[PDB]
Amino acid sequence: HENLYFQGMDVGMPFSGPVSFPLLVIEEELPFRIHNICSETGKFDVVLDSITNMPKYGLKIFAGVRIDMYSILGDESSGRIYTLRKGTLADFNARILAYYDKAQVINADGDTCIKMANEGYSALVGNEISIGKSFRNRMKELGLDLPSCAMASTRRIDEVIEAYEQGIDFIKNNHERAAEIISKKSGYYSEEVMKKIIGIYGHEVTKKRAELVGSRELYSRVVPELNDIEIIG
Ligand SMILES: [Cl-]
Ligand SMILES: [Cl-]
Ligand SMILES: [Cl-]
Ligand SMILES: [Cl-]
Ligand SMILES: [Cl-]
Repeated sequence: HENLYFQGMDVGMPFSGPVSFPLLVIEEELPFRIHNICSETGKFDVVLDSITNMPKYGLKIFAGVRIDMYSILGDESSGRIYTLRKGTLADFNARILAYYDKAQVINADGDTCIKMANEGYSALVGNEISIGKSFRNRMKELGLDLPSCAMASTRRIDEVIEAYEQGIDFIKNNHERAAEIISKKSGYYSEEVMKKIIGIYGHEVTKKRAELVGSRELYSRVVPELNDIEIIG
């Protein structure tokens, strides 16, 4: 009974990306299959990823996720924002923020980001690198509180949304277990690191068209190919 998984609902997502975590934690209950695009290159029926990667997949966005994944270190009035390598969501976020902060972005690694922030510059890093000022909260200050992650397919897939909400509930109610599962499956985070940061994410799904359109518009500032991705709903 292999048709017990929904045929044509194969979902790809990066297992090291927090967008995946709600589906990782309840994988074994899901009525559809998930696949790690950090370790498999392929075509999938549904993709969950950073909105900034959506032009790679040629699918239609049907839902968004707000996730508080990044921290700002140091002094935002210093003229430089250090961040991670080019083309990461951290980089794209840093480039958006740099407009407002009147800064230049310097792509580096986590240790360099920490050091240069301590030297009086600023940095934008994942929370696994360092805790600092919430990037989610900085973008609220700027009126740019929009979902940076997306779900895409050829139509709205309610079963994937519903499962995702169930997984969000699992994380909220089971921080330790969720941290161990994510650490084991992700191949990226230690359990110790994940236990410290798991509560910050605050995953929240939106299906509101204007929020999806808004995030596409925002991120097209730095990924112009985004403007050609359609939103359904
Ligand atoms: Cl977000
Ligand atoms: Cl780089
Ligand atoms: Cl909604
Ligand atoms: Cl599209
Ligand atoms: Cl559209």
